[PDB]
Amino acid sequence: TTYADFIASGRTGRRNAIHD
Amino acid sequence: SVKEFLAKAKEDFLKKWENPAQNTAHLDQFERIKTLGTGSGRVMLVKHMETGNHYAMKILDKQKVVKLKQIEHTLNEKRILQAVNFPFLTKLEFSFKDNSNLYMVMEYAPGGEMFSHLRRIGRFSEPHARFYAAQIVLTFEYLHSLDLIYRDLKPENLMIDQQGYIKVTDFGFAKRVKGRTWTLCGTPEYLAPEIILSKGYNKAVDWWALGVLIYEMAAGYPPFFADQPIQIYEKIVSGKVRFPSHFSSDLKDLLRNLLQVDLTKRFGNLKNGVNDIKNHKWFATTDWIAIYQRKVEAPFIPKFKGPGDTSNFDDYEEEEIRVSINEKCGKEFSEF
Ligand SMILES: Cc1n[nH]cc1-c1ccc(CCN)cc1
Repeated sequence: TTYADFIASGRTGRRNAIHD
Repeated sequence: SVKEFLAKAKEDFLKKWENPAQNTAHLDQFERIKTLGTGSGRVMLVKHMETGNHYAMKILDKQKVVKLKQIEHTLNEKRILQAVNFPFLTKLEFSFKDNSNLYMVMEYAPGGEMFSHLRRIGRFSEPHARFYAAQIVLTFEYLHSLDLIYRDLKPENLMIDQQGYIKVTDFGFAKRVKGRTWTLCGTPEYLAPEIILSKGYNKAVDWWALGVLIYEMAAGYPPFFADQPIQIYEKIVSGKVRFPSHFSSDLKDLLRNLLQVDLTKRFGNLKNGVNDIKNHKWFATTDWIAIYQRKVEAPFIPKFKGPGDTSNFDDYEEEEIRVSINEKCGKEFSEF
């Protein structure tokens, strides 16, 4: 499932901002 | 009228914008309690000894700011936050600086980040999500009326207060701009297609970010995710989004319009502006003045303990607040 794929991903924690 | 409210709000804002408050406190007036968040700067729970009030204090290392090329953005953040006043914004109570650091003291929200509660519960009900979304709609209406673009919407930047209403925090990318801007900034999952494709862009990127947020709140995961940002950018620019089977027809339609790659068709960025969002069927039950007044029952209210209780926040390593004997970067932050 999409949920399962999410929870197994490396992006379930707090997401840092980006910038140049 | 909203017109009437916003016109006075702007008058109030403009005076503070043109004459910013400066040097309204000192570090030694606060007891440091706990670090509520850290990256790049950090935020601590503190207690103002003279009142006994609890606040959240953002601490930025001036040298680190210079290295990240964030001098102007930091100056934006403080100047804007000292000037604004809205129920769903974290209010700047004091600011100051010493030899090493910049300091911004804001109202403390003991309910924690929405991120925490969202990840734990999994997903929010459409009514729960609608409650939060409405406050974001009103906050953006206010911000945009003052020519302010926000550029940092995510659950990590939305605090829950003791009444279960939200506060939008982290103004590090906020900027007063009429017309278009170009800075590559934000969070991968929340970046509008314009930004990824190095186009000039406008406040439409905030309405797109609302689309990502509502989707994530209601689904429990973002509409575009992968292990690496590059992969996430490919999906955002693709022009395709899939909704869970449990999403209502009205929600799907709202999101298709908010998550529109076509700027001429993107809700919030059309001739009628924010009323296209406000008058959508998904917000049909929303009493917008009642949201603003906070008369509506919160669908979730954080567990009350002591006034400086931090159990709705995660634990971070506690590092010193070091103050050099030599002044750093004085010229760069003179107006702070
Ligand atoms: C400004 C504020 N008031 N109450 C809590 C805060 C806060 C905590 C943590 C963070 C870091 C992540 N956004 C910001 C603000």
